[PDB]
Amino acid sequence: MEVLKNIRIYPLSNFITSTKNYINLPNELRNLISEEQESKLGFLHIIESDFKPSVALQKLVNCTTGDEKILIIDIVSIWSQQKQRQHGAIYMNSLSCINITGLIVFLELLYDSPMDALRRCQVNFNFQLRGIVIDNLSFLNNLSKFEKLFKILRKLREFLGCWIITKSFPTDFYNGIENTLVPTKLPDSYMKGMDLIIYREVGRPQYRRI
Amino acid sequence: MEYEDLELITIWPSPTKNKLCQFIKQNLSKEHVVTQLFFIDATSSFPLSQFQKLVPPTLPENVRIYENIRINTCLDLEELSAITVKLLQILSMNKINAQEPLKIILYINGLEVMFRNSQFKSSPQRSHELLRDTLLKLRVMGNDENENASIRTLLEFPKEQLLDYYLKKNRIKNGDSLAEYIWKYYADSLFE
Repeated sequence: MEVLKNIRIYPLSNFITSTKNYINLPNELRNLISEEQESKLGFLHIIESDFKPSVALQKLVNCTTGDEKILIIDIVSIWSQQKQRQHGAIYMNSLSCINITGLIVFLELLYDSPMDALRRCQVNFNFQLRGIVIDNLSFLNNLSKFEKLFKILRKLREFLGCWIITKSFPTDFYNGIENTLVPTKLPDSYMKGMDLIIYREVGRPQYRRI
Repeated sequence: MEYEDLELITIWPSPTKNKLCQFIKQNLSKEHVVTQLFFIDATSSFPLSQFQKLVPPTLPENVRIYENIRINTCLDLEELSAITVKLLQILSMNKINAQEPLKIILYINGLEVMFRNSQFKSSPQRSHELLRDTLLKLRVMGNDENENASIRTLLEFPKEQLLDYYLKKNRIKNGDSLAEYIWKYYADSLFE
């Protein structure tokens, strides 16, 4: 029978085993996604006005144990400052990676030959790459390049299993000095790629979902 | 402020001429390092008379200091970009020719003027992009782990251009001033 040949019986292991890493939301960002969803988080975007990373973002990154590492592409030259460096992180802070063209070239090399790419970050490869962080997307640039960026990050997740966290500034930034350029200005393709988009607005800091 | 305590980009609102002179004096007299000041300004407004009174060129301990101060008048963002190229050349060459420590203080006054001029000669988009590229470049330059040569950037602004800062202490405006925009999106700190 066709019925017999197509019967599929799965071991329970399949449902709790995974080749991918998932983002652990700090309690500052819980109660936004359901349980299952927060168990399947692979791409997270945060919009926040601060130049330096908010507390939530900092907690999203130091999720490091044992041999695990996070690659931080530090376009803003904040995370990799001498006094800010952490043991759980590898840093890309380079004049070859502060525009979207160089960024895309770097990530393409990371996918093709992670060794060659990570040598650019001064890295011993006795570590699992747990996630990649890019701060700050608002300094990049348009849609074709961002589609390309999203596609490469997605391939990186497929191949290496890392989660992806990115940050951008709110619309205020895009207004420009004295409004001469006139809740973030990223292409909807990129944004549609996200699993969870967080928006931090502030007297006090609230984190809403979009 | 001492060089080793400087952030990658620091805003200094309305420094008095005497305090600027004192800053230069104490930083460029430091021993066992070669400290240089590149003073980039839109007006040629280095307080030379005051500097000569507070740091007389006839005293021997000051000759070194005058040797290591560089003056440039810079009218727009394109020229600032070119100066940044020259500084990167100096730094890169120093690191290469080293493989004694060089410490560069880049001090820029009148950046809002340079921006305004630039965005009369081209689009607001172009000038924002040039400003962005220059400042992000300066941050990466200042952030280099290399010990043999380093740079730190100070931006002078009149305090009236930074009301958002003073308000946070604790008017209707038509967008951020350049100083406020940099304070929010490009500078590590602001020093009174």
